[PDB]
Amino acid sequence: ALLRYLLDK
Amino acid sequence: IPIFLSVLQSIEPEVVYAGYDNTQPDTSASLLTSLNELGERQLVRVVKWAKALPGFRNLHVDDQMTLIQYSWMGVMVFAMGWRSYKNVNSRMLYFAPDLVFNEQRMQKSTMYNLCVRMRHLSQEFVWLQVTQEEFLCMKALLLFSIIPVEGLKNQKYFDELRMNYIKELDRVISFQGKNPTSSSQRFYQLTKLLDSLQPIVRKLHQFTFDLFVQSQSLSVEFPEMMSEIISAQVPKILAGMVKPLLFH
Ligand SMILES: CC(=O)[C@H]1CC[C@H]2[C@@H]3CCC4=CC(=O)CC[C@]4(C)[C@H]3CC[C@]12C
Repeated sequence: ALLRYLLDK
Repeated sequence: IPIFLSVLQSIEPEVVYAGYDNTQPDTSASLLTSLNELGERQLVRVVKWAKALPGFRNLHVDDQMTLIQYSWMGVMVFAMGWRSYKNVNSRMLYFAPDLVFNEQRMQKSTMYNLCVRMRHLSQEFVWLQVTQEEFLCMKALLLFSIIPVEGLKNQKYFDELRMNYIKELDRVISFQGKNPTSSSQRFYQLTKLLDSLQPIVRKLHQFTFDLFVQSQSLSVEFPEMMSEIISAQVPKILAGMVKPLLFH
């Protein structure tokens, strides 16, 4: 979810 | 004729510090923990870099995640080798300005043989006299060096984007080289150097898994995002569910 969060920024 | 050189020069991330206390006596746990911390913050910058690499954000978001999960280790080892080259002429491993591994630290780290292999890799930069432009092109290419054995969501597009960045590496060489024959040989050498990363990164993934499993007995903390990436895809890598994409 953290990687997905950084990608969606 | 090279169309990405100035983009890659402008999106290159700044250098990350470890924050290691270089007055404490070195232990296995302190060194590997510090490396994990540095790894976390480098991974944040690698994600911002990958997002800025032309075409990357056009892959399906699930493919972007797959690619970063698979190639962060390769990208970071390659960048670290370059730093070791530019700063200590590949005599020591320059993880961060405040975490340089000399021989002693390589021993205390518990991963001595892997450190030696990675220092040999940096020596390849010394022998080839890799330029900054070649370095940037090859590092961009490392985000296209591993895929699931069953492929990505949009394979077709990944293939074309990868071919585009391979072509860019060639364009950079021929923009800088002397003859068509010399530039062909240079392309051959540098794609072989890229290919040689794969066995190293495999061994590093094995070690990473060994440490992750033993993190409680060894007192080696993994930060959050590293933990999620490792436990997400390192077992699949070790189980043979991925396929290296060779350049040569
Ligand atoms: C398992 C472990 O603690 C070690 C084994 C290999 C190590 C990595 C080796 C490559 C490396 C280079 C860097 O410059 C950032 C930290 C990283 C990414 C290291 C983080 C910690 C690792 C993952």
